[PDB]
Amino acid sequence: SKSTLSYKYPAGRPNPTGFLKKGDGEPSPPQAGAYKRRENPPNTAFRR
Amino acid sequence: MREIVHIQGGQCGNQIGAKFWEVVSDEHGIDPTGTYHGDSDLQLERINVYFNEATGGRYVPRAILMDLEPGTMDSVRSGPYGQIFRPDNFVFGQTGAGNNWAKGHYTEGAELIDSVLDVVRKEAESCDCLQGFQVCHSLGGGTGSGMGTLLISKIREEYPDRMMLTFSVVPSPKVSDTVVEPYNATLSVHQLVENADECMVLDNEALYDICFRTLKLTTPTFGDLNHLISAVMSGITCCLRFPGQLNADLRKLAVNLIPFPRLHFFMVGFTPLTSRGSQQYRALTVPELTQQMWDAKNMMCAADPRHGRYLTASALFRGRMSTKEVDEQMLNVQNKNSSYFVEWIPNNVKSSVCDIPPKGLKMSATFIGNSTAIQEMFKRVSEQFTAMFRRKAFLHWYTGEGMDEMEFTEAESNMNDLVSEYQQYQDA
Amino acid sequence: MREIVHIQGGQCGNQIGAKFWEVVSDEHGIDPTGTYHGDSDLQLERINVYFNEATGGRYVPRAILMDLEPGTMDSVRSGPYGQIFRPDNFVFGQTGAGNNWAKGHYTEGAELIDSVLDVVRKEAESCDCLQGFQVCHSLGGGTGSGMGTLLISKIREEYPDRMMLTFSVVPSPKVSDTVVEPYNATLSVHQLVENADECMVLDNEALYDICFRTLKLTTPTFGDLNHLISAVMSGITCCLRFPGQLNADLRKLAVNLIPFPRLHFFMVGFTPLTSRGSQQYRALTVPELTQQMWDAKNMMCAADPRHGRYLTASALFRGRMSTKEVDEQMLNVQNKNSSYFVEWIPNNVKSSVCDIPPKGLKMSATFIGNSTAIQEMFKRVSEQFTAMFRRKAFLHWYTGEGMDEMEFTEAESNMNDLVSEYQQYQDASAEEEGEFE
Amino acid sequence: MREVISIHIGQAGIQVGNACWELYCLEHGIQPDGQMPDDAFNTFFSETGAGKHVPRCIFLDLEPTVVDEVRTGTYRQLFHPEQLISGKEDAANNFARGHYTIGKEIVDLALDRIRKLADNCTGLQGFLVFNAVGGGTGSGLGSLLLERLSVDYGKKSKLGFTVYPSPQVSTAVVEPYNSVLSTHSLLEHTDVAVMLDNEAIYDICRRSLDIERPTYTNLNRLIAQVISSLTASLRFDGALNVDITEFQTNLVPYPRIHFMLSSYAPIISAEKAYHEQLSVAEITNAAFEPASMMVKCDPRHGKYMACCLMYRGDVVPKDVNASVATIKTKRTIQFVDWCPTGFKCGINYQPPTVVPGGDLAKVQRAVCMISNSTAIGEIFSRLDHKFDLMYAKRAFVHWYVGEGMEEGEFSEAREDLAALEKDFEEVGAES
Amino acid sequence: MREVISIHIGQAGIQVGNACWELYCLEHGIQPDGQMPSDKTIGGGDDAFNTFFSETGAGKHVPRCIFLDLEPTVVDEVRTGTYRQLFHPEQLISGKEDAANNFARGHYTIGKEIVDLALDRIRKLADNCTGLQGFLVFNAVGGGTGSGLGSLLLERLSVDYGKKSKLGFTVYPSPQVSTAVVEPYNSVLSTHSLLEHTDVAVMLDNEAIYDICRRSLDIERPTYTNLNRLIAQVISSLTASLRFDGALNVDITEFQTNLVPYPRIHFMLSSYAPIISAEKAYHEQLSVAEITNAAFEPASMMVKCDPRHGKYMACCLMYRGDVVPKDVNASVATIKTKRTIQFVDWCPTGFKCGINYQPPTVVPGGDLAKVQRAVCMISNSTAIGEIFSRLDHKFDLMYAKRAFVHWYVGEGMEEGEFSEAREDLAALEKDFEEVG
Ligand SMILES: CC(=O)O[C@H]1C(=O)[C@@]2(C)[C@H]([C@H](OC(=O)c3ccccc3)[C@]3(O)C[C@H](OC(=O)[C@H](O)[C@@H](NC(=O)c4ccccc4)c4ccccc4)C(C)=C1C3(C)C)[C@]1(OC(C)=O)CO[C@@H]1C[C@@H]2O
Ligand SMILES: Nc1nc2c(ncn2[C@@H]2O[C@H](COP(=O)(O)OP(=O)(O)OP(=O)(O)O)[C@@H](O)[C@H]2O)c(=O)[nH]1
Ligand SMILES: Nc1nc2c(ncn2[C@@H]2O[C@H](COP(=O)(O)OP(=O)(O)OP(=O)(O)O)[C@@H](O)[C@H]2O)c(=O)[nH]1
Ligand SMILES: Nc1nc2c(ncn2[C@@H]2O[C@H](COP(=O)(O)OP(=O)(O)O)[C@@H](O)[C@H]2O)c(=O)[nH]1
Ligand SMILES: Nc1nc2c(ncn2[C@@H]2O[C@H](COP(=O)(O)OP(=O)(O)O)[C@@H](O)[C@H]2O)c(=O)[nH]1
Ligand SMILES: [Mg+2]
Ligand SMILES: [Mg+2]
Repeated sequence: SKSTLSYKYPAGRPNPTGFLKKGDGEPSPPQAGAYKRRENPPNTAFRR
Repeated sequence: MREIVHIQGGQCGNQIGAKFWEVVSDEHGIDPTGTYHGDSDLQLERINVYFNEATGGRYVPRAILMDLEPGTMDSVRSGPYGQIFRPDNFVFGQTGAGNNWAKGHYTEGAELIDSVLDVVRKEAESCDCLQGFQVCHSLGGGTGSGMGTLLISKIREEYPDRMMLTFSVVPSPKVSDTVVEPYNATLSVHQLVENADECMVLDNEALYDICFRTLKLTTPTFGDLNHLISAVMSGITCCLRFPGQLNADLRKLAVNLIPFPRLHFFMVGFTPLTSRGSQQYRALTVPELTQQMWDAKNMMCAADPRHGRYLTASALFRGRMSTKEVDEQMLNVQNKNSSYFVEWIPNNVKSSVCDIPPKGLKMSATFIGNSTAIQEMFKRVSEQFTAMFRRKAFLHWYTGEGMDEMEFTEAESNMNDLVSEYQQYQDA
Repeated sequence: MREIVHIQGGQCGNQIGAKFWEVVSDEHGIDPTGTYHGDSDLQLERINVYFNEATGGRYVPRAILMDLEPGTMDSVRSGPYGQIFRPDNFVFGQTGAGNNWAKGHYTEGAELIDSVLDVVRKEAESCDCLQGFQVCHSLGGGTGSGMGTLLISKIREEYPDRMMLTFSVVPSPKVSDTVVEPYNATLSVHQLVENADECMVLDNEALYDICFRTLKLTTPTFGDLNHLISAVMSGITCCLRFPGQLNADLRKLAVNLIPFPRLHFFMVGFTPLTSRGSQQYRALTVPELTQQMWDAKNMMCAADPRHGRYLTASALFRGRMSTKEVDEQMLNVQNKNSSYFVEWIPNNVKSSVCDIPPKGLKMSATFIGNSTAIQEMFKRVSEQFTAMFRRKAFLHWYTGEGMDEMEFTEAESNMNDLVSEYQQYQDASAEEEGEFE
Repeated sequence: MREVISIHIGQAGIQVGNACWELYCLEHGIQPDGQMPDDAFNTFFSETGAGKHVPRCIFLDLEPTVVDEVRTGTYRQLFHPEQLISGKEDAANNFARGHYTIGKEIVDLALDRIRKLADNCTGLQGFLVFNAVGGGTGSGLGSLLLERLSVDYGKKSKLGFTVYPSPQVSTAVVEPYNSVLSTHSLLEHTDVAVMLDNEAIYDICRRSLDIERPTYTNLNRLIAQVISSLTASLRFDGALNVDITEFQTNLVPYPRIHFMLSSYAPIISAEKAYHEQLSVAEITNAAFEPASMMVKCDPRHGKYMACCLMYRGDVVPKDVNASVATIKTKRTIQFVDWCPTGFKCGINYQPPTVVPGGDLAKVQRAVCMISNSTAIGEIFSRLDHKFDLMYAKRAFVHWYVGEGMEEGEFSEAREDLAALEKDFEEVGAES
Repeated sequence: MREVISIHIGQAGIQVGNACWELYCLEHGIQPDGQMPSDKTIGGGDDAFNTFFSETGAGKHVPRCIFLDLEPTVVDEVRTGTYRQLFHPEQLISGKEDAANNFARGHYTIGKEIVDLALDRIRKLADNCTGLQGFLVFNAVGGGTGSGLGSLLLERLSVDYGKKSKLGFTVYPSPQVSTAVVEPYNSVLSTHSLLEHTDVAVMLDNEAIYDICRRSLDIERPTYTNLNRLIAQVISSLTASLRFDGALNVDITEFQTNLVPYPRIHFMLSSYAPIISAEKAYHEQLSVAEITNAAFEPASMMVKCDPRHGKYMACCLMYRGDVVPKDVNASVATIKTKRTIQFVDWCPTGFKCGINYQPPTVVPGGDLAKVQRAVCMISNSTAIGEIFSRLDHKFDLMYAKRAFVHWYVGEGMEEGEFSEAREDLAALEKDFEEVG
């Protein structure tokens, strides 16, 4: 947001099912797999 | 301080806003080049309620023009005062609206909000002290009505404490400019009952009455009616823009006006209005301003206040005048014809005054009335809705955008409850 | 004092180099004839940082142009500002590079280095206090990659103390201008990590959008993109050339930017950027400059800051401004978006400012960010490299110049080592306990 | 941004397209050689590298004998020759030939040309389809084109101006078959249809223009005037702009009822103009007069369901409102009960243009009224009765069955038309 | 400085030699006298003619080409046509007898006694060069002179230069249309010989150009003089970066490394766009987007191969005229998004773009129209292995009976060299399979 200097989530697109009725009185970054165990397939050369 | 951000939605809004910014700009002596060329230092003090400084001493308005099918913007962008706007405050979609409340609210409007909201915020923060919003509507078409309300609900939640006005032009009783008008009206009203603080209602038909019954005009054009609407809109923010011995902020005008949170529909009227021949006979004094404004003809809406009762009222006089006459006049009225005023409110008028009249006059006024005759707009619209919604006419165009059906009845029941609130408080 | 010698590699760097020398020359008010015709004495105060005074009161740039296929040097020689270069600073080879890193680095490279070094030294002694070098690259072709890195290594061992910049243009994520692109990209990175001290990465794609959305341009030409790159290239050395109430040398921009000797890949962006239409209305204040710069679009590199976390950043303002405003502004961003900034660094922005704005503006700012999202670039490149080296496509060329196979696997391993460094420090908290739980 | 695509199928399609384009070039100052001596021509044209304004239309037909007249005429530098589409052999007034046998070889090139023509468009408003129901090419090929267009675009808006087979004056004998077939085919695909009849326009030319021998070109001049009035608000300023979607939404009440009448006023001779005054009230009364209807339908045998009006020239909104209120107060105008509303009005500041060597008169006010009445039940009944009288004996059916059809297509179409007339009866009936 | 040597062998080789050299002389303003007009100089640059010419001691420009043939009857035409003042008579070469559609005569019997003459002509024609980019061999696979002598030439070129780059714009025998009967033989006999010697070989067909002439140009009476004009347009667009300025220059060397992945897969297709007449030309805009769509169409190919049955290993796009790099960058990205256009997994890249500021020239009295944008696409697709399979069939169809063989073995050949060349094809065909 150019106005608040903050990364904010986008607003919600309307939906016809969620229409208003009579009564109305009223961001972390995706972490990288630094310590995540990589996939170890059995496709080594020793096994072969 | 006290800044105001202004919206113009739809074809009607994009054209009322043309005359509005032409009126206000001349009131502060700024050219279509945006440069200030007035005389007094009074214009410069509160210029920032509508404009922003720019390099070289230009003053661009704090407006936002939004519309589907930007064809009508190409007009104002080419007019005399079309060179003042910032080009980034021109939001538009390549497709058309279609006088269809659905796609103006669900499909196409939604694809523009992501851009519109970046526009409203970037110039809501430039305001050191935001006062409120104001919009100009048209309850007939799709862009003004559909995108208008959808814009409001986004604004109502982002800035709940600030104030939101709507100078919505409502449909006409006897000649309808569109056929789908009653559908588009209620579905918008169902938004204004909950997402609006004040809502002045206007009718193009009653505007015609004032236009040749009082002004006695010959060839009235929409350019002349907008010279009327822009006169009352400019008549509100005088206390914000000009000093006065009894000022009246925009917020204090509401608290003195609506007793209950739902009755935020008003009716307005301007004074004085004379022909080119009458200015020779009639005199300009407070007793004249106070009878032409209290009459049942200057009411710019097509609702006769004599078929109801006034809850409260208001008046924004302009020009150095005697602040007693204004006090005893608005008193004398409530006493004479006591049948039209409620009893559990002893003194039901508010009176402000500004030392600075319009640019060309010496005295002027402006009127805001909260009557129970406003229900007449809602009876007439309620039947025109039910006469064709019970038959399911013109409706396959609305379900085409995945709209439901209860969204019609809920929008209607909400009205037929609002029409009863206006009657409890009318003990006749 | 504080002299800077300039190199221009490949066709690209030789082409943006023609634009850079068109900006600084006009910044110091000298004409395409090379004679000074500016106004202030400030233009002459620090002209020696780029130029050598000549007879008759003319100023010749301290640049070097190296490129096989001399046809392109016949272009810059023909441009408007072509007559200012010393023609003896035109080292070219009659053959062609062929977009082949090997011959640009092994065969045809080795035939010019004996000549180029004799030029670089010739104007290294002309300087009394050499500040550093700077090169322009294009990691795609053979000349920009092969001859470039081959040159750097020659400079690093003969001038170890001094500093080397690098304005290398990197491949594009979605489009490829060449077909052997991921081969030339990796084989160079194995040379920039050791022998470079700073390296700004720039991409043609993100330039097309900046020219499309922000500048609202319709048909950006290379004469326009290279106009952008030339801008920020000048935006760095403003402290060396002009006064400032908070100066920033090249060395003091590096020490405050690279905490570890391997993370010297930066990401740049320029401000302000508006069209001719909106320029009529925009008021230029430190707020406007500090919102635009921190945005994710202005990053001329094709790396999204949302996928990472800013290790450090920088901001090189210029123009008579208030030094408090810039100080608290960068403090707000660090506080609102605190999650995108590492916590084992208390404050991670250095704010500089110069008293001299650009020639036609009133205020301007230049941004450098050392983000952990840059690893996305090295993922994509390392992916394409292992999609074709697994099949050994286009490889019978590189072996044609006496290369072998290990020198490819090393090049890729030396990237996966690098991309781990970014992943570790992007997810390492101040405490040594939260990571392993 | 405000761009439309025009399609002229069959003979009468291009016969009226010629008039429409001689109108548009003259109205926008476009010489016949493409170029003129923005945002005003962009609705109908496209600018090349230098000056040339090529129109965004397509002329489709199966007889070379008319596309070659066009190619040799003065209007030959206008069109990209790939737009003028012709075939070796014609449909020979045969729906089966037009639909199953011949048109299915050139639909491919017509569609790829429409694709290339809509590519350059930025904001596309809708497809105008000038068709002539009654001739094999027109009918069958327009049905096929509309089905393909609906499956391609779908969201776009299709207006179809269909010269309808006439009650008595008819240049054919088999047309009661292909009219029913074309209706049953296109009904599900067109978004709105404007009907108009050669007999009604002959009567208009007789009574108003004082011309007694109109050779198919005066009718085309009148149709060009009508479309210019209808699409003004796309390329000319003025209060109450109205575009295609607004036009169709508040006018088509049910998915079936989308056929509508048309009118125009004033329509006079260069001397009755000079000897009359033509105020807006007179204009609107003449528009709502039945004897001005461009189709052979009498609106006093039904009840209106909506009307659309496009005023041009020196018109003021108060006068429009007063005239509409007077029409409402009048007693000879009926309205089906469930529409208390019923008028979509628009204004344009651009008066209607006149052509050199034409026959209309220079005026400053004009109205093109378009109403959806429940009286076209009578023309549907006429057409169905004629189809009935003929198909009772299996007359001419061997042609349609040999050219690639079978019998069930006649029964489907007749039952659809029976259902359509029952619709037009019921949806008007009041409780 | 940037010079090439253009060799034309056989008849169709020197038939298009009359078309290319009609263009270059016209494109640089050189009138058929070899002089410049010297009064209305239009050449925006100097020493640009140097790519194809050699200014003499005073005024005249001699083209650096070599017309070679065994039939006198066609080179005797050049010596009488208007283009007789251009060529040094020592360049035009002729023989007394003809190969007569026989690879053995073109390769073994007759060719061996005039190569020494031609080679010495090339030697003296490359000495005056300073920087020689590479040769440019024009051939017509299917004749005795084109294949027999053409192959015998390249071997003599490889053993001499080797490090130099050779290109082959060899016309290829068409599947259906065929102006001969023994061309399946001498075609196969050519490839096995040129393959180890040519460095890249562009192929194009007489039949596919007939249709481009039929659909787009809409010509009902095509002739070899109508096809030869197109090949002039390609090579003009190809060598433009050698003799003109513009962003993204492309040299022959840079063109060859990033287009040939394996040492033997170098048989690449071609295409050109727009190809239109004077009437359609001016009711259009010819966006960069629509041009690069027709370039990748299967109809705009110049070989009767369907690229939709295979995948693209690389593509090279020489733009020409007024093109900005953003549109190439935006329109190529449109194509990678399409689904009809496949790319083998081992190349996530695949485009070597090129731009030139010098628009294409038009021959007065030609058939093409003047434009401002043009695209010559050169792609290396794996579907090209199909046209290599038809000849594997027809050769196998007649070699069973051993028809026409007594000619070849009668002129200093052996039956071994027939199954010799057959190995290399069935070996080559599977090479197009290994990459799948
Ligand atoms: C009347 C006026 O003020 O016009 C401006 C202008 O409106 C804008 C739009 C300029 C203008 O720039 C562009 O429109 C543009 C186009 C393509 C690529 C890049 C820029 C301007 O060209 C750029 C030019 O900038 C300069 O003169 C700087 O000193 C700049 N000079 C050059 O880059 C240069 C140009 C030609 C020859 C030699 C040098 C510079 C930048 C960095 C370091 C030193 C100098 C200025 C302010 C203007 C114009 C003329 C419209 C902008 O550019 C700069 C670099 O400031 C684009 O966004 C900024 C904001 C400016 O307000
Ligand atoms: N208003 C008007 N109607 C025309 C005109 N020409 C023909 N018509 C009518 O169109 C109907 C015939 O349509 P055509 O287009 O000629 O027939 P078709 O669709 O081409 O089918 P084929 O003749 O088999 O090719 C007849 O009823 C004509 O009265 C014209 O120029 N103006
Ligand atoms: N595109 C094109 N193809 C041609 C042309 N002339 C001949 N061809 C084709 O080339 C093939 C014949 O090759 P030639 O050059 O005549 O034979 P050669 O190589 O000279 O050997 P000899 O016949 O013994 O003289 C045939 O397939 C022709 O269709 C031409 O002018 N343009
Ligand atoms: N005062 C005034 N009212 C107008 C004007 N134009 C339209 N209106 C009213 O606006 C209504 C139509 O709504 P419209 O703005 O066209 O549709 P929208 O684009 O979806 O907002 C009609 O009832 C008109 O009477 C104008 O120019 N001046
Ligand atoms: N911004 C910009 N990038 C360029 C320009 N010219 C080339 N590039 C890039 O340079 C790359 C080609 O490398 P190149 O230097 O031509 O080959 P080399 O001679 O072997 O180094 C391509 O990826 C081009 O996109 C230019 O003028 N401006
Ligand atoms: Mg016909
Ligand atoms: Mg021959």
